[PDB]
Amino acid sequence: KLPNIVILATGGTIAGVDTLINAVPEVKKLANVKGEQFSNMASENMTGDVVLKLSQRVNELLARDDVDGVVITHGTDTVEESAYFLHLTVKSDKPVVFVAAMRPATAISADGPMNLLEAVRVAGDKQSRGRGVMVVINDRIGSARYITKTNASTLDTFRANEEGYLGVIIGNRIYYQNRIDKLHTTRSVFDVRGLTSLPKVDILYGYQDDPEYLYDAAIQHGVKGIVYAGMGAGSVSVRGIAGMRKALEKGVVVMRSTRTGNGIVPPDEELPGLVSDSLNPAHARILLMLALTRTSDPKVIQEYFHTY
Amino acid sequence: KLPNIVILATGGTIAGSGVDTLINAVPEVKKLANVKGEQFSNMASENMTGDVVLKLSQRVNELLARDDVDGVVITHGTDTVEESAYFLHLTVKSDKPVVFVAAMRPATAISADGPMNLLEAVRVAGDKQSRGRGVMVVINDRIGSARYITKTNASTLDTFRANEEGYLGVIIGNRIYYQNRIDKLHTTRSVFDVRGLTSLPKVDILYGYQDDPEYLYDAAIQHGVKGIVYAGMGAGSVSVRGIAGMRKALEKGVVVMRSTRTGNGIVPPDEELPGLVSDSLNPAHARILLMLALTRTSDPKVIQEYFHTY
Amino acid sequence: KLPNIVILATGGTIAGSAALGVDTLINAVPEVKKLANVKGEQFSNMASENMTGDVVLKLSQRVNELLARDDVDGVVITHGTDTVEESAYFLHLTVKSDKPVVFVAAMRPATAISADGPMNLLEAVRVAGDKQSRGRGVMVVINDRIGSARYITKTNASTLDTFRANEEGYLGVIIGNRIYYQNRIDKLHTTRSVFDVRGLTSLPKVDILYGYQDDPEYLYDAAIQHGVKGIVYAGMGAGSVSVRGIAGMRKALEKGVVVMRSTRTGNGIVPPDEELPGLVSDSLNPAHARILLMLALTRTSDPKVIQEYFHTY
Amino acid sequence: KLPNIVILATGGTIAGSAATGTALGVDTLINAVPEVKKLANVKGEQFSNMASENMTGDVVLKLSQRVNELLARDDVDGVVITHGTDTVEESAYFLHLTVKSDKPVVFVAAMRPATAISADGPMNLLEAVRVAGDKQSRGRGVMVVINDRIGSARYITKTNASTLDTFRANEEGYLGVIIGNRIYYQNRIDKLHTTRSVFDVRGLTSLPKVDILYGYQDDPEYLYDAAIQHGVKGIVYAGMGAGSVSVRGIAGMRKALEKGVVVMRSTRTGNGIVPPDEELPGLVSDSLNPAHARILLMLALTRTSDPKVIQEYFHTY
Ligand SMILES: N[C@@H](CC(=O)O)C(=O)O
Ligand SMILES: N[C@@H](CC(=O)O)C(=O)O
Ligand SMILES: N[C@@H](CC(=O)O)C(=O)O
Ligand SMILES: N[C@@H](CC(=O)O)C(=O)O
Repeated sequence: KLPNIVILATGGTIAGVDTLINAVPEVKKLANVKGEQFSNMASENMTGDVVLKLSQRVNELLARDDVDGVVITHGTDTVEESAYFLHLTVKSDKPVVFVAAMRPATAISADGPMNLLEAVRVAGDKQSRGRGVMVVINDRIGSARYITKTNASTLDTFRANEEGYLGVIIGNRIYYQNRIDKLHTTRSVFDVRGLTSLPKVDILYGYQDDPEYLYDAAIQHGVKGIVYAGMGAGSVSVRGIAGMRKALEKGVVVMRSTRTGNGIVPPDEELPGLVSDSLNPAHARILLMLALTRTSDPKVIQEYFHTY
Repeated sequence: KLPNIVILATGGTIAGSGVDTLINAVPEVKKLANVKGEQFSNMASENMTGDVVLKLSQRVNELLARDDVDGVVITHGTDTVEESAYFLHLTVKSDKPVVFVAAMRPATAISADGPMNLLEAVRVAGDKQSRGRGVMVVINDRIGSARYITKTNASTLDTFRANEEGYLGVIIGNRIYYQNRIDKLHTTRSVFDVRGLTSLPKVDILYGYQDDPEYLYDAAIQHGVKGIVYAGMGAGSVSVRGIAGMRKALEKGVVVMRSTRTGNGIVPPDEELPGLVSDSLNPAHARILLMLALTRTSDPKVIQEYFHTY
Repeated sequence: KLPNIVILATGGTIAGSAALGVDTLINAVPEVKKLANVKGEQFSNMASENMTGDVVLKLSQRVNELLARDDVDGVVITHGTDTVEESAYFLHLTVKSDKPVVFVAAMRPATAISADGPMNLLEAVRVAGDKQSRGRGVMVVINDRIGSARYITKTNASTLDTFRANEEGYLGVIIGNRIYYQNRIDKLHTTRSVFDVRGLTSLPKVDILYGYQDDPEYLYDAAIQHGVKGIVYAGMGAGSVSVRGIAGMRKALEKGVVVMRSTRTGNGIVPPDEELPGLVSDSLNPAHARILLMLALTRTSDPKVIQEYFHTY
Repeated sequence: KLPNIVILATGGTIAGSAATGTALGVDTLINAVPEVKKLANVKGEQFSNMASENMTGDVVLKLSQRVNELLARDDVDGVVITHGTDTVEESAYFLHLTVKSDKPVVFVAAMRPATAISADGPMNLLEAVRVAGDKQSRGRGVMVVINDRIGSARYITKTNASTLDTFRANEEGYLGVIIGNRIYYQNRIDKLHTTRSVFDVRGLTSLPKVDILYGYQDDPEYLYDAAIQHGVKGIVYAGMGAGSVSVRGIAGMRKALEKGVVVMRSTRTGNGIVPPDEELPGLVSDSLNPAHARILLMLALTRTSDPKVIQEYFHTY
């Protein structure tokens, strides 16, 4: 009866992998679980080269006939970045479910145990296939493309204000609500098998008195892309625009996102750079880095931003 | 009979295709108040700068000192209204209403929001019950505190929200409904005296994200910044590279303030990390309070206390 | 060639003044004529609080007929905000077409300063005429948002941004004259729905009873005595029932009335609980639950079949 | 000196015990969070032990009188009330109107039973005790503390059937939050409550009867008749939109008013303002939801049946 699920641990407040498994032995009634310790770091230290390797490992795991799904334990701070990277790069319809905890395993009313039990339920459910990469936490199933950590510190921090959840887990039952209307996983062009490094992309904030010199510094340190976390709908001050023009003059791809938290940065013929659609800055950086593995053609990169 | 309101125009999409053109388009405002328009500036708010917001604050302070001004409405772009409004929230030494207003659609647009926004803002500014509430941002039938309200969406009419703090009030059916008073210091109780000042200590904002680079901290230090606000991962969590950058800044006397990129909530104290914490201030609000904090002191404990009280 | 869109008007504040015919709404936003070849048809002209099942049934049947024509590519239905979620979910279950069906409404009357209706209607016509809008289920378009009829609800008495689906989000948004589609609903609707209402002229009676401290058994008695076929309970919490409500429900079940337990809370799942009477409404709110229950009772009174509809529609 | 906090237990899922991790007395709640001893000197008192869907006005009245008695004592600094989540908003708003003290009254609840994996009640209870015992918490009105949030009784509502984060005040936010063992107070409510409320229920043992009727397509007039015949003193209408009323509902309302029943138009929508409309029967609920509006109406009817006086209470409380 039971699905074969690998729990691949990377670190996080949620935390070895076998302690997490033995600490929530109820997972063993939902799936035949095998723990693998991939890494053990706080997610604020997760790096692209490690995420690239995580993607390659999960691709290897899901190519096996004896693996039905993977649960990846991770820190909450950057789970949206790791999850979106896998969303673009894992070429399987078998479920990939990131899980995390906002309270440490030792805290009163720690959320990790239930989050993990939910994540294993989701990863093992046959109805979970072909949905894109998911983040499960606090009874919710979020798409990697939409979900984001919206609050510094609360248990219900992961939300997608405009897109909602793919599903919810209540009373030990999964309720699937939406399928994302975007490309991912088995329909994505972002194959990264045997890449070993990724194009450098920095994120610069927009705000009153924002300085041009941060652009100059990024250019000088060899960035290939800049994601702008812009005022409003990717609006730019005279200083930012001077900086973006310098970047473009020097061969950098400029992507205008928003610092607001939500919503669409629309095309604008009268401003430099590309536009991020509804990708926030963290997600935009991940798609831009992957885009630059394939192309430097701004029309092609822009169309990825509208479709992924 | 009527309240005397000054409409001080700074620019923004609310005036997008003069202040008297905005007034003449909403002649209904004249039944709520005796309005006078003044054109302070005309710029998109992405170009608003501290030096200009200083002048704005000084002008509004001057106006509110006058018997013949009951309140001020400030028309502004949406993109950085939260920054301008929080600056005035900290520096305007009057209990008379100061109401920032804006529009997400240009004045020419089908179902443009500016006309009703402006009428609501004039109602709020003239209402006797509006006194002593701190600076306000009025848009889309909502009254937001300058300390909590933020532009949460790039493009929608209902973008201004304070998810955890709610609205001070709402305007429905031509009546104001006051819900909350902010439990923070502001306006007449503020220490932030900016009379005589013409510029402000330099503070930049650096983002937190996977692979964030140390060299941006170096660049900021080299350019003479007095403060760095960090728009951190999670609860102001810092990578190894960020910590290195922050330790370099602290050694050079830069005040480092850890906020969050998430959008909401509390960055709690953590003695094992560098720098101060931003309480519930988002990075744009944190920059504004940190610049004003540095007009009084560089002492980290004093600044941290401002951050827990303003 | 522009899409051919019928604008079917039913009333609402969108046509209110401080009433207006469909051609006036159209002519107040002449931009709609650049997006589509529009034909206005006045179906009704009432406030939506007065919209009734028998009329919604006729609306559905008319829209079904229209969308079977080769010269109609989609329909926009102007309606009051107050019960648009009920009309829209009814059509979502009963219109057997993939062509777009887009309800639109306005929170401010047409005469109001910064009236919302003009942009709402333009957006609605854009949505209805886009080929990418096909096969999505019935939609409610307002305030730059495209809500599924199955999830969207009026969440605020009085604001422009009242239509939200907190847990399910929007199907799409309309920004800068462009449609951004985000989600497809994972539920049955329209061309995959079993709820055929061709030929019908009336629907089984279903009332909604509220749950709250001191809630009285006598409202159950009254509904039962008046011949209701179903009772939707707008329950405390997750369809929780007081001793009085349980007494009332057991009376109803004795008389063959189908009891459906929803929630007054506004959102989320009422889970199965074999210890309590009645069926459970999944994530359907009470207004939506009533619409699905009325239609279910046209086909079955088997509680298991009804329960499965509530988990799949 | 630590504050003296009474934990007054009334039931709820916070005190629930299921078969497995996928009824309880107060001292069991207290003993599962021994950390509470460092925040306060706590004493447990068992007021009731029921599911909150069974809480009744007559018992809520007794609860308020007990809390009033407790807070009059010098040796009581604050009270925490453990309760079911389903009608906590009703009991809390009742006390918010009738507790004549500035000392903290903090309702607390839990969405998962005590036996559940990652049960929320232990931390909810600790946070409620911290809030009740903090000197900064006085004079804030009655509070509901759950999931790191401090909600005013006047605004807070259960918005979701089943999630941990269900308690929200979408338009009014939280009074405060509790993060890292520290309280952050954000707002003071701009409404009358507690020591400034006219609603004294010291002598009473019951309240005027008020029922709630829903608004929806095809809503039936006969439920108005039924209510009137069962002796209601008020009807709260959970109306369509902004308290909009069908022709059937208007006929029902008019019959109610003829019989001296006070009709209060609220909204089913979940949030926002039901504005005055002289063209419609009855009064309007301001931003009070139906459950809150019923509580205020019952208390209003202990003092007056003057619709003007009742309307003004609804704009001020
Ligand atoms: N800093 C932690 C926070 C968490 O997991 O809640 C991490 O991201 O590893
Ligand atoms: N970029 C404009 C946007 C607006 O006002 O909606 C501004 O901030 O001036
Ligand atoms: N009562 C009106 C309100 C609206 O349309 O906004 C209706 O539903 O017809
Ligand atoms: N039905 C329970 C639900 C809860 O406590 O969460 C009660 O309200 O007592």
